[PDB]
Amino acid sequence: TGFHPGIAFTVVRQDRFATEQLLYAERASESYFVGQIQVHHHDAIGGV
Amino acid sequence: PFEIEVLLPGELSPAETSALQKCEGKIITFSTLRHRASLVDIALSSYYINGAPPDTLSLLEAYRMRFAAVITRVIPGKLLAHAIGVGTPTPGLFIQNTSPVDLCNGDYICLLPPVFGSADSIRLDSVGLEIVFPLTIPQTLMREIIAKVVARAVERTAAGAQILPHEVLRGADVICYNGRRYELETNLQHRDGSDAAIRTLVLNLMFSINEGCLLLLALIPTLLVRFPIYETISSWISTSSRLGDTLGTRAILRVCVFDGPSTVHPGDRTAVIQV
Amino acid sequence: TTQLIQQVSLTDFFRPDIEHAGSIVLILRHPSDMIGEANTLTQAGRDPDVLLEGLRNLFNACTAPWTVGEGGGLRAYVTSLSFIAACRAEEYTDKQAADANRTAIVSAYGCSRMETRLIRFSECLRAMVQCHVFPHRFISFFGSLLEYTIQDNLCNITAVAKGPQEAARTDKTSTRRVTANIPACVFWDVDKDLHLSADGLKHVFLVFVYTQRRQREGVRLHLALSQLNEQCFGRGIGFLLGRIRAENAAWGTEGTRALPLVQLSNDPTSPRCSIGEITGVNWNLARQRLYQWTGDFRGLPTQLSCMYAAYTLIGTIPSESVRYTRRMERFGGYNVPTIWLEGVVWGGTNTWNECYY
Repeated sequence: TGFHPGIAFTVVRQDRFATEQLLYAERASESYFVGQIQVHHHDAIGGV
Repeated sequence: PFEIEVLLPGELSPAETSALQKCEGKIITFSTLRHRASLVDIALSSYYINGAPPDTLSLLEAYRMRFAAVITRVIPGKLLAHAIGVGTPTPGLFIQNTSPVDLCNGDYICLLPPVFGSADSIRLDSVGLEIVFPLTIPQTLMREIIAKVVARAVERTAAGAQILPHEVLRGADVICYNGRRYELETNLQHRDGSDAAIRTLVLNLMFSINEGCLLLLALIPTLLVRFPIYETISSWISTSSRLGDTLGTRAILRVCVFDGPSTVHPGDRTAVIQV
Repeated sequence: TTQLIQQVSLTDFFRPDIEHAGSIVLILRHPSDMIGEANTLTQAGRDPDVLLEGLRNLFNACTAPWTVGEGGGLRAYVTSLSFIAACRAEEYTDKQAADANRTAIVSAYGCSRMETRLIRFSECLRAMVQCHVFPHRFISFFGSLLEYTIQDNLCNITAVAKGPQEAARTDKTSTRRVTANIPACVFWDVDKDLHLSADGLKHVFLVFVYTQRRQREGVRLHLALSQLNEQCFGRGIGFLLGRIRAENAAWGTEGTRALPLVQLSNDPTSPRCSIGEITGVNWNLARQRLYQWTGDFRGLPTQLSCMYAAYTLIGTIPSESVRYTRRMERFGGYNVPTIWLEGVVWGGTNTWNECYY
């Protein structure tokens, strides 16, 4: 009927805005090692 | 060391070719063992003898005793077919999903063509031959389904014979599984298979049960608080053995999808394999 | 000839890091039809309120209510059998080793907030067994799990139908050949009748005990290893569990004479009433002089409440002179009982039969 506030109250609001990102790395950041690659034969759902 | 390839109708109607292309992904029943199976369907319902020809049992026996086959694309001039029944195994086969019921991998599945309501089929006016696609379901669920169908048919017959109503609302009768709803006996009309072909079987089962329970109740219980009278018992035993033998256990199908989707719907990518 | 099945798993209910390779797992199923059929399964003998409360508290204890409850789409498929095997091993007259094995298991894998969940699961299964809901129709069999990987709440669980123990040769560790070790401390001793020379294609029977005692009803895992068919094994389980079968029958009878109609039906000149029944003029006036027999159905409303056999023909082995070997190892400070079962194949279909002879 009237909604008389006899006590204080608070609300919670959450926001999620997308943001961009910038990437920059120096020479001594990370290294890469090449492994061993081999040819294997498997079975598919309609063939090889 | 050769194989058997189906015939390819060259220079056919565009509508017929479109229908064949549309139904190419659907499962196609295998032909006969020796040469060909073309007039078997026509001759199956030839002995009508002035009445409804009993064909449910014959078609069930034919489907149980016959294997299946997988068709390939149609190329004008040359046709290719694959068979893994008695020929050579193939590295994987692609068959579109047909049964709307949900299926789970890693479990043994059976095959049983439904006879209640309606089933998917393909029929051509210029051909005159129809193919019924059996529904594949697990044996554990199939037993419950057939038991529920038998109970519903028995209760419907009792209600129709007693004249006065006898159906008691025991609660909800909706089966839910993985978000799929399945309602049975939602109507009491156009029942073309409820008491047409299985009526004789259910009547035989009922009278056998009645005679057996009467025979046991005659003298068996003791702790409760010129006619040899043996031909009927022998006939009951013979009929029970016959129905047990004809019940069958067709557990040869299996489902195994490599990294397949969780939910299954008609029109997906499944696999066909045996054990 | 190689088939693989991929399944998803969670981290709050299963930790693949503790489990090693070569383990055996069983795929479960969501009780979507069971929660609806429990009303008929409980029947008028018991009440469904206890089952409703049990499932309610099981759902409350289970995490992610928005996914589980009506479908096993986003739930953990693979479940560790070690916990249930240890829980059901209490009624085996052998607990000295079980307690020592479980003291470290509870301390490491458990702790935190798990005792309440364990008690809830135990009481839920006790209520399910007591109400005779038959929850054994969702147990299957799979091959060894020699590969496992997980990056973030997603385990790529893979398995095979057969067992390539003699041909895998992954060579991913210091070992040269793969192996599959699974504890079998719940193996029932059935050699009292086959202690003589018996060799050949032995069959493994997965028998589930279904007791009908007073507040001590439960299902315990059991194993067997003997070359037998479905008839001899059934007869053995029939006339070998006679005492417990009789006890269950006596407990389940929670509550009528002969009749001379057979003689008068057998002798000639029997009273036949067919034309009167067809006409219908004496539909009810002719049956009033018949034999009522004062029959009552309160003596035994149901008879399938004494089931105690749930054996399944799963698992085969063609090796001769089978003899399990148990050794000792360490996984960082806690020994684990492992049995060397390698270079064997398995297969077959499941046969769930409920025998109450």
